[PDB]
Amino acid sequence: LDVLNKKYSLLDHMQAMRRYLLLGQGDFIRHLMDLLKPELVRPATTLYQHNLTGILETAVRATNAQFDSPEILRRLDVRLLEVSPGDTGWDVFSLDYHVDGPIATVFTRECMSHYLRVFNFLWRAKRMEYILTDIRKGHMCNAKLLRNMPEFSGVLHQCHILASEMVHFIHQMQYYITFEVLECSWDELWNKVQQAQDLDHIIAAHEVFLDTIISRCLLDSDSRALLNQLRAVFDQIIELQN
Amino acid sequence: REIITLQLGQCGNQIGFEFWKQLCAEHGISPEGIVEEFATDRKDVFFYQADDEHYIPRAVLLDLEPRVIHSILNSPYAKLYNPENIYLGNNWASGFSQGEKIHEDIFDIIDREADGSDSLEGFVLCHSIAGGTGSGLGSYLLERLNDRYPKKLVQTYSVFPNQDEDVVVQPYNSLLTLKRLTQNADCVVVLDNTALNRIATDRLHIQNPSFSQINQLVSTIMSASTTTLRYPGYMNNDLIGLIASLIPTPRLHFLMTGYTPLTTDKTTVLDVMRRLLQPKNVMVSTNHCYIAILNIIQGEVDPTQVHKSLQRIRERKLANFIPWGPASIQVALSRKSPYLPSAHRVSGLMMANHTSISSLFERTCRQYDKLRKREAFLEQFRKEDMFKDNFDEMDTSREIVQQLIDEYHAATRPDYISWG
Amino acid sequence: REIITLQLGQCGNQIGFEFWKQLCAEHGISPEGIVEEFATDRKDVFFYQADDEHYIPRAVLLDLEPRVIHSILNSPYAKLYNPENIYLGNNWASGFSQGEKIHEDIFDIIDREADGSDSLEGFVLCHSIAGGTGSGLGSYLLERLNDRYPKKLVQTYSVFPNQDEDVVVQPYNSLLTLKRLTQNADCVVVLDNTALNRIATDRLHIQNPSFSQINQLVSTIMSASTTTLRYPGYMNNDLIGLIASLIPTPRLHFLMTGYTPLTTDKTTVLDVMRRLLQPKNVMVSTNHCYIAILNIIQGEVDPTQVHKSLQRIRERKLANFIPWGPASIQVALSRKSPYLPSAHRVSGLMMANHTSISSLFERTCRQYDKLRKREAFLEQFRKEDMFKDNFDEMDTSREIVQQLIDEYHAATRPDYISWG
Amino acid sequence: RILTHFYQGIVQQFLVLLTTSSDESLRFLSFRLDFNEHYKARE
Amino acid sequence: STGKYLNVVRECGHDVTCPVAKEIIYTLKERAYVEQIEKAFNYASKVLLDFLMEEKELVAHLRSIKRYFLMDQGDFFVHFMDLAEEELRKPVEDITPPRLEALLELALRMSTANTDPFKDDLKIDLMPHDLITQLELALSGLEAFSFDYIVKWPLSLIINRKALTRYQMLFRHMFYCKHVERQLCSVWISNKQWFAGAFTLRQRMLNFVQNIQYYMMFEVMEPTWHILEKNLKSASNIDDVLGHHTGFLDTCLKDCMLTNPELLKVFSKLMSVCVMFTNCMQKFTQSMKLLVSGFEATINKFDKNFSAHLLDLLARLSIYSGMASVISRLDFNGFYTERLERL
Repeated sequence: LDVLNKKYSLLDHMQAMRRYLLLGQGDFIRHLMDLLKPELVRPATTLYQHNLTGILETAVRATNAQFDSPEILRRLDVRLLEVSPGDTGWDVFSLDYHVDGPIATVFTRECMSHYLRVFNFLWRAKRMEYILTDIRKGHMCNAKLLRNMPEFSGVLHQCHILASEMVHFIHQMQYYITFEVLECSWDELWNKVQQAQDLDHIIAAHEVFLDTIISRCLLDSDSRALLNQLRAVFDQIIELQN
Repeated sequence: REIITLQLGQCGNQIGFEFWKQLCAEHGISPEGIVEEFATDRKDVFFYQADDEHYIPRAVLLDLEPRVIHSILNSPYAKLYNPENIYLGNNWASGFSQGEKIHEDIFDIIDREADGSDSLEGFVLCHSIAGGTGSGLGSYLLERLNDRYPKKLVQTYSVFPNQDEDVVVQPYNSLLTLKRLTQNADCVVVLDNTALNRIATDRLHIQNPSFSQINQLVSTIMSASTTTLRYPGYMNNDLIGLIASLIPTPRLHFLMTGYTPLTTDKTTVLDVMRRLLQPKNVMVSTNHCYIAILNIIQGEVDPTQVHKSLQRIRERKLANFIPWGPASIQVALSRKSPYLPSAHRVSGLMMANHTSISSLFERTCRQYDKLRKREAFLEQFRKEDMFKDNFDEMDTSREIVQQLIDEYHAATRPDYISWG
Repeated sequence: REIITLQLGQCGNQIGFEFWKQLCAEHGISPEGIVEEFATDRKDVFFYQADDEHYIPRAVLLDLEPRVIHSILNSPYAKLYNPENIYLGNNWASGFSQGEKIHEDIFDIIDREADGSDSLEGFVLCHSIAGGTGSGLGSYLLERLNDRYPKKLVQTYSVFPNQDEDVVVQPYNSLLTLKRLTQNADCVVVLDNTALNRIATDRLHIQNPSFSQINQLVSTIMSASTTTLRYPGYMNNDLIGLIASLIPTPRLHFLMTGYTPLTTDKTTVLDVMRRLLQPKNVMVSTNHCYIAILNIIQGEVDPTQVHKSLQRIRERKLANFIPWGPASIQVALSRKSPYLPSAHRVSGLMMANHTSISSLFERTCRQYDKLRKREAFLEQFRKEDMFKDNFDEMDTSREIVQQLIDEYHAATRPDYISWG
Repeated sequence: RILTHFYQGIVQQFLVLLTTSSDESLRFLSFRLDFNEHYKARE
Repeated sequence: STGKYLNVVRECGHDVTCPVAKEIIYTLKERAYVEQIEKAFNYASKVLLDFLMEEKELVAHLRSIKRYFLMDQGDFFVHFMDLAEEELRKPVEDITPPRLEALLELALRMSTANTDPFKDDLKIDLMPHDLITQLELALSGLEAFSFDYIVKWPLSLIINRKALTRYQMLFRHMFYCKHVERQLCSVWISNKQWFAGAFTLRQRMLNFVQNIQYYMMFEVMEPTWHILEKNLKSASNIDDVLGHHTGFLDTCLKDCMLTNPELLKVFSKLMSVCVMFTNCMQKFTQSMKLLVSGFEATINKFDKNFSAHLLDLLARLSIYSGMASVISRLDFNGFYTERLERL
């Protein structure tokens, strides 16, 4: 445990697996998602991974991620989804943390798959949330110019709270994922790694950690119908922008 | 993105100085801005980062009749900043005209700082309502920015003047200032002198240097509201993501605050929630109902209690809010702060839109209308005489605040389905 | 639920100050209200709980002609409370009129404290009969609460004035006060000056500072009557559950008390019971029979002796009570108090409705009727002249206390099967 | 107007399915969202 | 029993070895094996009860049994009853268990009953067939209500199914008096006068239930508690603790009105007529604020039934076996000391 935890830095890897993938960090992620935005608006057939790697680097250099070790930023690098006739970059993007030592004995490839699935969900969510705060943006710029035309007041008064009914719903969901999905499992994970003096117990704790997180989102097989409704909450968002 | 701070007036420059001393002591840096080795953080929003890591703040300093600005000038924190931006009555029209003549070079100071930023998120100003030199001038620069940039946000932290009524044109000045606040600003955070007076007289026994302790509480609030920015969180790390849920409507954009310890010299999530439900832990003084509430908690919390708590919070119905529609409380977590002693471990901050503040506006409206009926309280000062010969801007402001109070009183109703 | 305390008058604010110092020394807290680490309890009934565990008492302080209220003001227990509620003759009508003009803002103080409470159980007031400033004013605020809230209880601890008869309108004032007490209150606990004078002259040798030791005994009684609230018991932890058994009838709701040590500087359950059967251990001075008696014991008791004792208590017939029906003594146990030296281990407190107190009322009635026959003892003060030009309220009070004494004397009879 | 009615329709369709999901984890979402007590009082 | 004790400490950690080992043989006339058996058995009992009373301690367990089933700390209960009774008032299949569970944690964590971490085993449950189980289905919250408790393995050896179910069944009988007395006080505040015999009936009923409760609190509860607090401080092994606990449980179960050859049907009819009295009087007062001649006839019916159940109860109590203590209260110079003279 000593030589694995200092020579291959095994503890900093799990701390950074929660940070970047599982969204425990996040000036880094907001600056990534802000600077990656005009590329991902276009289809990903006209985009390649080198064009991601550069802007990712500038996201890393300007933000708080710069005072973290070059190894673990180096092991995290961009990836895409192989193409399909309706490509959007918001459909087609991923990060890959890949193995660079004996940590494959700790981190299975299907564990990175569940990592990327919950990453896909918390990507779609903060995607729709930034569209949502751009809706509130259109509200506080346009309405202060529309004093000077009195006849449009009713419909603009209506659209504001169709928007506010969505903005509250996202101000419950982003706060349900905050208090239940990444402190509970994180507390009990942190406890049964740092008290344990066998590798298999750490392994078996990380496994059930990510697995109960799968059940806690709507990324389970039986909660999928629940999931199906939640996708229908995302249609009326983009519809409202038009 | 990046947020530029503004400060003006005696109370505004006082609370800005206290805010910068707060963030100086809070993070691991020197009073000249050199990083401490013993300390990681982002301080790139309110401070420009230098090569020896001099986090020089984005604070533009404007002064008029400086006495306390001189005390700010000779200080051991005067090596933290020097952006070279310091440029020189007690009336609204006086400060308006004084800002009017120097609007160009202060706008050059604005555009210089804008060029200092690569991107931008919002402008905060430190201002006090009816502060004398601050009043009128602050409304004028609010007009200048609202004319200039419709692409950004303005957040404003300002207090409501109550000195328990020599100055009788103060309701007129505050009325004109709040008129510009409702129509030219996007989100307002307002506080009371009397509620901070209550909390200060409860936590302590001071009466005369109350301003100083008020500054401390403002600094704690302004750090708390910014903690998810300064300590790296992962949601609402833009200002507009925070502001979006609380304000559905462009005139009712006034936000009231609370904070759980009155004295700060376990607590569970249930305890701090129900404490935060009190108006005596809120720093602003028919049934009134909130439109929406937001809470951010910072401390040593256990993540499983919090869902238990909001279950039981539904069950007891210890809040009474029903605007007309499905807008409820939003609870969030931020980091318990290192680099300072973490005593009074769990502490919460609370942000809501509630209709009750209209009554306090109505109190001022009752005063101003009374003085407007007598019409002897402008004192015929020449400044308000030049700026409006007919004094019809006061009547226009009266009809606007009438629309505002009527929007408030309709916003209480569960028929606010239309006109929202 | 929660019980709000009230205090007014010189004797009432004296005994309230002594009660709060009693509960300060009794529980493990500081004289500013900080909890001691070395100390568990509920203090949520008579104290609002804070974040640094400042148990700020539910005590509204009203003053008129303050001399001793100033001494209460500068104190090391003046950091325990500051609810900001202090607001400024010796006649009943004077105190009535002075309370009449300020009834609105003191009612605002009432409603503010009511909003401070989530739920409510009762109002206690600290008051003295014919105390001068307290008299009349206390009757007025009793009228205000009885008009305002029929959903709550009022408990009243007040003494009977006997100075062994310059003030000759005192029987009139006490008569009007007790008239409001019988008709506008639900339960009364009354005491005598003379019985406490007897116990004080027996236990000690003081004559002049007798008020101070009277305050100590009142504090011990008021702690004892509240111990099952403050120390967590499991029965009659509401006030109304305690009050319900002793009062069958809305005019005979006067309760007399006793307490087993006269000097407090084994005892068995038999010993303390028979001591408590004495009128010399009772602090209030045809055959008279109780309606019902209640006893609460606190000490190091053995649980098997107590059934032996009440067997033999039936057998000796050392009490003589027969109202007409099956209402007997109720014995209860509370915790022997920690955090203080437990010497004089077992101590009891006794609560009954007995008809003998009517005689003491009759003594006052004999005095007042004599003065009413002469009609020279109102002294023609202007206050009673404004409030009643014809002085017919005295005759109405006379007919009411006539009904009361007749109800008492019929209540002695074993034909009280009807009119109960 | 049709958009508003569709939004109210889709949210009650969430909650009526949310009533029988799981004893601790998923049920709690229904109590985050309703604090305003006209949800399921439009039913 | 010597080797049996070693497993139930070895099951929860540390198989402990003997302090000295001897070789045991039979020899004619020489019973030196006997004292060796007693020394090993005595060490087994010593280390076992030294395991039990510190780790998974029994003392705080007994305190937290006295706290809720025997009702020692009931500030929690006057929190709980007031804030939940309006939800308890609904019949069965109109209440849901999350609502009452949240109200239970409400009253627990508001209250001063916050002193030990064995308050969190408490859950609300029901008895579906309340008194037929002793040798409702349409109501719950009025005649079906209980508290749940979980155990640990060293506390499973002393307390088990039987002790917990006697605790539920004594709690239920105590719940009956709690509910009627708070109904009677709520009627008392409704008048803070003309037809007034109902006031006398109310006073008689409430003095009666207080006579019953302080009879039961100070004859059954605290006496056998202190004798248990003597027996447990002189116990020699865990079978001694078991004997003292079983005798204690038998005494607190025998001594109330839980054990009777008929379960005292007179008592059930009497609390029924008390509940009926409370209901119609509050109904009549609220239909008067918004005849006292027909109401007098109903109060006569209630008074007759109350007096009949009272005389049946004194006659069936005096034949039992220290039992007269409620009667040595009730008739002081004598009322309900004898009404119908037999012969």
